[PDB]
Amino acid sequence: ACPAERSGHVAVSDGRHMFVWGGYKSNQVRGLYDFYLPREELWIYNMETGRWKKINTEGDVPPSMSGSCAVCVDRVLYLFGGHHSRGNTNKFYMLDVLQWERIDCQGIPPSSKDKLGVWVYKNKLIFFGGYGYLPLGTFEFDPRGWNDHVHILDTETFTWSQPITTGKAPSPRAAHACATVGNRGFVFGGRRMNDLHYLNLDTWEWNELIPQGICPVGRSWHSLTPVSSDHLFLFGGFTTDKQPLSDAWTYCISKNEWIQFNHPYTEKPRLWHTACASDEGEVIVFGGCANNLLVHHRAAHSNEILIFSVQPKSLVRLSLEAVICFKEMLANSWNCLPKHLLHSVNQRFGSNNTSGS
Amino acid sequence: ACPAERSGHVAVSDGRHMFVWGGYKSNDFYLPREELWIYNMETGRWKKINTEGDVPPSMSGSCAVCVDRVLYLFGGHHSRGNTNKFYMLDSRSTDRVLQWERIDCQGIPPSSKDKLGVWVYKNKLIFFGGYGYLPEDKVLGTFEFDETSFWNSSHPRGWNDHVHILDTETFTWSQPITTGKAPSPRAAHACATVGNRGFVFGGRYRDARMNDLHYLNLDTWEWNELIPQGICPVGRSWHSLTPVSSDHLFLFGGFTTDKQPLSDAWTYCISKNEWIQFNHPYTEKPRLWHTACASDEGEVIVFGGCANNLLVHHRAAHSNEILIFSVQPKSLVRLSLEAVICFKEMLHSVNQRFGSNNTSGS
Amino acid sequence: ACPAERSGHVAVSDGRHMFVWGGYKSNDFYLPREELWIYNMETGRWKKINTEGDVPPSMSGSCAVCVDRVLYLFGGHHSRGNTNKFYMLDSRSTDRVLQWERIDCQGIPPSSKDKLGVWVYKNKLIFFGGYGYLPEDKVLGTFEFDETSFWNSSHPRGWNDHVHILDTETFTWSQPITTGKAPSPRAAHACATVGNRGFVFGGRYRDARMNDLHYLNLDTWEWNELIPQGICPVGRSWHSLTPVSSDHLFLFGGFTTDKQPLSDAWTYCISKNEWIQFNHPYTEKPRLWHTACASDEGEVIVFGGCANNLLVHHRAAHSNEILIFSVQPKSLVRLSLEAVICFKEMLHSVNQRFGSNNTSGS
Amino acid sequence: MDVFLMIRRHKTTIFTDAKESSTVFELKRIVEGILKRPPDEQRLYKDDQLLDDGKTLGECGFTSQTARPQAPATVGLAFRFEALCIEPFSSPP
Amino acid sequence: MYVKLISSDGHEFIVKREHALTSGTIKAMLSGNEVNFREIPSHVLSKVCMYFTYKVRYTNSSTEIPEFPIAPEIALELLMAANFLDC
Repeated sequence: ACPAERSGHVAVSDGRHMFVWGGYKSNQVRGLYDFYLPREELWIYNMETGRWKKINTEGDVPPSMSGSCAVCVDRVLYLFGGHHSRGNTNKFYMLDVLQWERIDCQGIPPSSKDKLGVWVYKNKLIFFGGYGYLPLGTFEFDPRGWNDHVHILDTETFTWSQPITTGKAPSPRAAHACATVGNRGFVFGGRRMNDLHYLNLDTWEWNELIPQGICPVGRSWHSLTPVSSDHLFLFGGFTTDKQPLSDAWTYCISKNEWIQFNHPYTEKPRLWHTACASDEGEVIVFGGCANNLLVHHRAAHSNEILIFSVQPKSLVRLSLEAVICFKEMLANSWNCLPKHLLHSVNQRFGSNNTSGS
Repeated sequence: ACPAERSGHVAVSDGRHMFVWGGYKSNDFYLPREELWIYNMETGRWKKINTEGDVPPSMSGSCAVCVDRVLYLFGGHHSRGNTNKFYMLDSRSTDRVLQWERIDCQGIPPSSKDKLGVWVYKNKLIFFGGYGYLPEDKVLGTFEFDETSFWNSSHPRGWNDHVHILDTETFTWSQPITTGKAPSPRAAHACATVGNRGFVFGGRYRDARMNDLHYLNLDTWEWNELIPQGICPVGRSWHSLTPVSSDHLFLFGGFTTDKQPLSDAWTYCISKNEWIQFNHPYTEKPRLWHTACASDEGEVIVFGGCANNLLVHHRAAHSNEILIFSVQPKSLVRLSLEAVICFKEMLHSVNQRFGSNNTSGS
Repeated sequence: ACPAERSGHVAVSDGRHMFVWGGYKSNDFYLPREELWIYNMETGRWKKINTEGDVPPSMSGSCAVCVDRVLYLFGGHHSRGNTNKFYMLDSRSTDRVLQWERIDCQGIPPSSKDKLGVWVYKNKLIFFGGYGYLPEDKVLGTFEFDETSFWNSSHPRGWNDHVHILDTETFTWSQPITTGKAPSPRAAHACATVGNRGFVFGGRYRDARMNDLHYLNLDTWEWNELIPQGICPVGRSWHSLTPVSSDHLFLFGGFTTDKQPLSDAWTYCISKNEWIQFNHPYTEKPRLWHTACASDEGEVIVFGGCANNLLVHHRAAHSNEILIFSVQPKSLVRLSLEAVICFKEMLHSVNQRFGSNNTSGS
Repeated sequence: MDVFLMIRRHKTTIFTDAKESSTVFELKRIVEGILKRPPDEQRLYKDDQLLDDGKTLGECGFTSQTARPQAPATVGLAFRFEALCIEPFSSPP
Repeated sequence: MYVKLISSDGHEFIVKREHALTSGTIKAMLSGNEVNFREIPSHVLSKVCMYFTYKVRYTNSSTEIPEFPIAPEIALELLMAANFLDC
């Protein structure tokens, strides 16, 4: 009914369903090997109801890995990179009994990385940063090291391409956060850094943005998800002093300023957690750790769901929750139901003729 | 010629002719609204007649009756949701195109719903149960929301246990004051009338299909539950229940709680209050959301329905096969009629004979 | 770097290093014959070494042992059928490319077969059972044709209960005269040696996998069947059985008669003659046709194998994961070694530490 | 701080916001820009009470804690002279 | 700029055009002013207009979003109206 606690997993979203795969957990007894959760399973969380469904996947199943990068385009999962018991990986997997598909793309694939970020444009997948072995851009060493590559993959024809960078690219880093708002591909934090950059996905030009005023503390293993066309949402992180973070920020894009966001989860800091935006103005974050991750035997991996109410809910959702609340009372009531209204709605959404049987 | 495969259709009969309308089939698709299909139960041949006037929308789950060759249609689910409209089609007309008439009945009609049952008593149609929206009026009975419809449907729906009387003389709705424990709200149940007793069996409610047997006394309006001693057919919905005598009800097909299609047939003896399983050659042809009509020659004619779990729509195995259950001895004229037709090479009713000889012409 | 996923491979160890060779994986495909994979059990890191000379063909189901750092390989199934050839690889060599040596042994070798077991007693390798062709020589024991191979294989095959002795001093085959009821012919069974007792558990014979436990006394050559009182692990084949003490055998994984993969672990106490189930974190990672090797630090290291029914080859979930079962208390040096490695940010064996830090570099 | 109001004539309801420091006359200018009637022909009420042109909304009894977007306050409107009249909304039955 | 939404019983609701765009249905009907609702009564449409001002005010708001009260006796009407209006 609930996935095992994990960190370093991937969570993708279509607006109403959240897909969770991979990650790793700490064993009960202290040891020197991490426990990677089974490759065979994929967890789906319904953001309207709050329950989980576990489906086992066959086919070209990718190995159990952590720190991978995933994206959900038209309910089609794209997975690249990560880290397993043998080392880093540069293999690219896709997933629409569901079957994983290992695709041999044209062009030159990137190196084996993890803790990177990704952007989604019209039909291109744009990956940035990471950490891994030696193979455009730079590659600073720590045998692995931080990354600057901006590899691009076309989903229409499956060709690995790299863009011509105009402007100052950001520094090598991993465990950064990426968010997409229109043609802007945002980066923030990592290494714990505090810089804020965006890349124009249309002109392929790097830009540096310097917010004015109070700014979030430099962090790693944070989450950055857009909550509007002019707002980004940052939660959690990992300071330079390694202090876990339970604070949330809202970054206005047009005004280029930062505002703190209040929430009832100040007692539950998270790092290496995933975050997904719902269609009801919420940010759903799952997994991550509350303790210090560097000490693996003392890690406290979480399987909880934290819901931030960033935007007001729709009138449909508000009314439906009122109906759900007053279920018994309304079952003994009656109300008018104009046919033209009902037919207009059922024209848009359809009506199932087999229900109730 | 050949009616297309369908489930959720209606089928009514006068004992000689079966009238078939509506239903749906996978490519979802509702069958043409203006087509009326007549199955001649003696000759086993189909005939199509087009209709006009206030033609109802194409629907599944409608409730239909044939009283004195008049077709009455209530409820159902068209492509834009459930309805509570009432239609009449007089099959006694000599028009080349029969004229549907939508009747604006007096009184307060039932809620918009489908997948219900109906009993035909003296000058009244008595409707029970169903699935659909909340009532738009004060109504005697119980409505219960389907909790799965809040997040998966464009508007919440649920089951009811309502009893509504439509008086065919004046076309006026009313509701009787009933006594005793009414059956729980349900849909996809089966109704059968024997005299002043309106039997209801099975159906789906909340979670899990049922196999309880109730009857409403249509004179005293007193609900009664029958607890037969001995074996009973398993709980089901989308089954058919047809009277085959003044003392016997015939049950076929349906859908278990575990979503298994059913091909079992049972007979319930009203006086003895017991079930007996019926042996038949259709063990490999399960049916659900089919229709069943009783013939004047001791046969139950089953049409339409689905062989498998139709809740998966793209894999639904809709059918247009005719399933004939011989539950009473035929008349000697009919038996001798079949004998003469069986030997046409060795020797008007014999002339028409049957249709679709798969052996002829070799 | 990273050995590819495989089933049907061989894995042998000296308590510190695990040697991995052969196996197969789906695209069928046998892994490169010249690759020898060495897994360092202290550091948890893999190393690849290439081989030369009389390199055996790539095979699954071969039988391998490590005696005094010498690798001995018998039997197996390459792409052209079963074999009975015997190979030796001396891991103590300083060659950059180790030289395989195929030994022409004296005496009559066993039949061509795979999926068998072996016990290591004083200066002898004792092989038991397997699946393959009819023997090419007179042999003590029983062979039984697999009736499913007559119409589905290019040549009939079957199971045997043969016992063969390979004396490592002179490389001469022989067969002991045994007493008592030998176990039935079988393949995919598991063998474990404790002193002069060669235990054999499970396997497949005719139809249905088994859970019988036998041991052959390697001094008296007297077969014995152990009937433990109480619960026992379910019947299986393709399981692993590893001694973890002078009195305990460790059993993991396998394949039920109903083709279900297994993730259960059991310990058999030789003196008490009873089984106890072992709690472990790999309940969601069943393995079959895997290998298991005992470590000098009280661990059983499981490698390779398949998570599901690999009899369907295109859907076989072959693995290269390492599964570590802690079955005995570790040494304080090893425990203190792990503690120091666990805190490198707070403070040669500590320097090498482990590999593949998923957290480092963030 | 803003106050959210409903300006209601017979069957016309205006949804608008203003500052409590703003005056009644400024509100009449807002109504002028919508209903095309100058302030000298309007008449604003607080549920029974005439609103002076010079008084501010906060001085009239409107507080930002009682005129919220989800529950806007009600201001009556009368045009010139006429009696204040606000026809009620429909009923659930 | 303001727009006028007219209920079935003849009430005229004048709201800000930006607020009315909260409903996708109203946004499509205005795109190219008045909008007529022959099947939405005033006791429902007035509640919808209150949601308009509530939704716009608390969109991208630093302070916590308050609860929107919905009386049970109008919940089903409001849900159908909201689905029709797409807000």
